[PDB]
Amino acid sequence: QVQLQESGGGLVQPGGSLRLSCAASGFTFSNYKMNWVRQAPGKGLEWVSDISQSGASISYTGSVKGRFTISRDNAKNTLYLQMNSLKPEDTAVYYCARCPAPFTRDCFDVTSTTYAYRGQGTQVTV
Amino acid sequence: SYSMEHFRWGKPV
Amino acid sequence: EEKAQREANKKIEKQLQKDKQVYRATHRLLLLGAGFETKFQVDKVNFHMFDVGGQRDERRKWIQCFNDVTAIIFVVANRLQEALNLFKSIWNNRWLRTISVILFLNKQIEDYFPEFARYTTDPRVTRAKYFIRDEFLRISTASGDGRHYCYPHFTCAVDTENIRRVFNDCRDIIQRMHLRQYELL
Amino acid sequence: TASIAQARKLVEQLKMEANIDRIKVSKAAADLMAYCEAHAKEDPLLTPVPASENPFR
Amino acid sequence: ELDQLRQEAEQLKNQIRDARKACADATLSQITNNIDPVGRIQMRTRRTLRGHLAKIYAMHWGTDSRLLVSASQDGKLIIWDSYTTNKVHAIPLRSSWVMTCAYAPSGNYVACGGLDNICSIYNLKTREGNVRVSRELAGHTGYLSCCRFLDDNQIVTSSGDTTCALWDIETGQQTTTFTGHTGDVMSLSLAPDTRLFVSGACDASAKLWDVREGMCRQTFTGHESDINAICFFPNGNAFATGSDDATCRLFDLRADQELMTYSHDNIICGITSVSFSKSGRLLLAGYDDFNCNVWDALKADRAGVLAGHDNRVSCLGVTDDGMAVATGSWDSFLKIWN
Amino acid sequence: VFIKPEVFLSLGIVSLLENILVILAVVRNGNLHSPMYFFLCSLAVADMLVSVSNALETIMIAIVHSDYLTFEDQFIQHMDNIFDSMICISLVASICNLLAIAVDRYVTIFYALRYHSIMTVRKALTLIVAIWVCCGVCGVVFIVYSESKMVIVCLITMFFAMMLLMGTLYVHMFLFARLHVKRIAALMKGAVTITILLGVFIFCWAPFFLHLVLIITCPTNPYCICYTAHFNTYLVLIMCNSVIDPLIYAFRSLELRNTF
Ligand SMILES: [Ca+2]
Repeated sequence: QVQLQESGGGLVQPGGSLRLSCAASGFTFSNYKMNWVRQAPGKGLEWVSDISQSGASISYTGSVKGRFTISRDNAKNTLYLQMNSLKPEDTAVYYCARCPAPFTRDCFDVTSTTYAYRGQGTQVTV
Repeated sequence: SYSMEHFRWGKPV
Repeated sequence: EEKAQREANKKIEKQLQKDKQVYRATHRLLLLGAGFETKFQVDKVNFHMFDVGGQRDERRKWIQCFNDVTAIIFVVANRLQEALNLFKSIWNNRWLRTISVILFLNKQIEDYFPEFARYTTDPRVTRAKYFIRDEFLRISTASGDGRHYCYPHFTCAVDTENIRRVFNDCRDIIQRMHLRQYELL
Repeated sequence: TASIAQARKLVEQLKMEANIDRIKVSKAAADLMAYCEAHAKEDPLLTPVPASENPFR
Repeated sequence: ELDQLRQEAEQLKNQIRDARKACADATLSQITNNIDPVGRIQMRTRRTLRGHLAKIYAMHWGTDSRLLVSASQDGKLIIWDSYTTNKVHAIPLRSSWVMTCAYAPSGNYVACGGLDNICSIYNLKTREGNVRVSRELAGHTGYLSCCRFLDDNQIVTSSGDTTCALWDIETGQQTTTFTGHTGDVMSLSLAPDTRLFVSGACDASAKLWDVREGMCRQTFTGHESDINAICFFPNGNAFATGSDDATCRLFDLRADQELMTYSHDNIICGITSVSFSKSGRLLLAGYDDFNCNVWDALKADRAGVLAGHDNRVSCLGVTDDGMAVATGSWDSFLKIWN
Repeated sequence: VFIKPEVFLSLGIVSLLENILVILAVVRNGNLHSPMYFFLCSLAVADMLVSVSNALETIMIAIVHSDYLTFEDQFIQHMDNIFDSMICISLVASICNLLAIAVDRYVTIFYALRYHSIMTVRKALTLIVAIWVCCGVCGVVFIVYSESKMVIVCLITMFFAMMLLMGTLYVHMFLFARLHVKRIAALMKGAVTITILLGVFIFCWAPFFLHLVLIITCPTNPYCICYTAHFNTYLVLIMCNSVIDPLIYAFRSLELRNTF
């Protein structure tokens, strides 16, 4: 069964640093592209970042460009988000999402209301 | 004698 | 009874050859993004436009039955990054990899797009418009291989001239496809 | 209430799915193998028929 | 609140997994290890059926194993005689986006549906001799993926709104709804006895439904991505699934777990359709690389290839007497192999 | 002045094989593909006819050169007429099909949305059959009056006109394509393709018709007999064109190349 479980997070003061982690099981971690998605309190799901099968291609949303860093460890089957220089805007629930199919270039449907291959999320309050 | 050739119009007849 | 079966096949085939003429002389368009069928005709050529508003929010399964459509009309007004991501996933799909896109920017700023501070085209609104158009074009002109293109437009009025534009880009799409098939483009 | 009825339904479904009777994999594999063996001579794709009895000749 | 319920769900999942592991006495491979291999399976195209303008999305054989219906997205439903390659009916549809079709077991009706969220039932044996829309069933909130006649008055449909339904064609009302999936339902397969059926969905899971009581009895989760096709074993005590991770899998109802995986290192495309031969010894599977494969279901070794199509293979079916295979494709041709 | 009999036979079999393969590859796919492929099939038939006629006349020439006479002065004339009429009709049909392909391409590019409603399969077939009927009638009439009539004047102007047409159509097409490039780079292949097509056409067909012009404009100039002395070399280039045609028209289609 496809399982993704996120850890890390909590309450921090502005300017602090956190490291969200996402451990995945039930599938071949290295055939898929992986993403970080967030849901703020009051609005809909928003795309944050993505990393490819090997880690060569990395993409960030506009507001986090420069102060978030994504990485993946394929041997340990885990995904990361290093968040430093945090702002009170950055408070939200953070989910670790997975592409629908392997080896493909497009990631459809990742920020949908009911998506099947994303975790349960961790809360971050700033 | 009528000799056959490779196509017509090959000499200014 | 073989004579009757042959006759029935003859009637079926006669009707099919007549239906193929109508099917091939019509241009089908998809209108995802924003604003069911609609048949409209411009300058004696028929167009067939579909809008798929009655479905759910997961697109990856019913989007691949639109792989033979002539063009995709994408209407786009952080609501901008979601439209950019949808365009990027449509562009790189395995089955929609030869479909052209007619892009309608329906709106007619550095906090969400920090690259705007160093972008050079009141002139400020034109700078913003061309920044957004350049974002979409920077996505499109990166993985084309020459089989599809993007045709962006700015639309804000009562849309008195939005039907001739689709006509013009659907003509260019076919002209380019034929020119490329003849090894001329 | 927005996302707790779904949890209650999931718990109930898992409860009523965890109390059923299961047999060993060996028995199921033996039964499938026996069915396949008992119908080997009636499979035209596995054991092709003579050209007289093929209706698509 | 939510935390206790989720902890209970995790505990129940662990208990189910441990119970399933207690039954893993041995594997299917160790039992069918000393079985003579099938060999090499070679098939030849008998007939090619050409009448469709656009890509083909579905087909279905009749119960007489001679006539067959096919659906194409130009808006056409064509009924063919497979022996003589004739055309019996050609039915035009109000909606050109049709994703499925079915044949009544009695051969009197035909059904279709698609992106219009409606199932249309057509009467073939009309008193006037003209195929006319007998019924339109409209209660789904998403496109129809599959439909299967139970008899002349009942039909099971599956929709993209994550539900299945059982209908009553005489009154045109839903009788029961099957709601446990969290993704689009892509395929369904009725039992030989038509007392249960299985569904596969885009959450990488499959579910067994009891028609008469309208509940879910078992859930099977082995695949890693969306399940596209599903088929029932000849005796109705197992089934096969094909998905986007480029594998097929065989599940056993009584052991309640997965038995065999049919995968290869050079296959990196999804499976679009699966079917079983008459004895259940061969597993036919269509792919996105334009050709079908034949798998030895008891040994999980490829035994043949069906390479004749120039576009993606969408449909695949085996006759009730087991004497021919029909495959449609996105290049708008149907082919019959023997 | 004299060409070995082997050369005509050598070209005949190769062109036969190539054009038969082209016809098969079209047939071994969609039987009623499009108006685009009917013209390719007709051009293949015309090339095959040219090669077969020339090779058969070559074997008949070789059979009677010194010994084993068939008849003195009556049957050999009939056989000569029979072969030469076939060569002439196949020549005109080949040129007409080459021009028809170009007109079809022009109509697809320049009337793109209204094609398919102006050029159907029925019109493609009713134009192909008319091409062949007119070509056959013209060939028989030309060959019958080949002795001293002005059928030479009616035979060269035709070609020139047809040549002009191709030279215009394709050139216009190329220029149009350039405009598109000018709007794509602001976000050569066509020249090479056009050069191949037109250069093959002129350099394979024009020498023979220039010979036809020369033998009627001034057949007595000392420098006008040094050109009309390689007549066989100009008959060879036409079979070379029949060989090359399936390479630059049908072999460049991805679907046809995939069929075989
Ligand atoms: Ca002669």
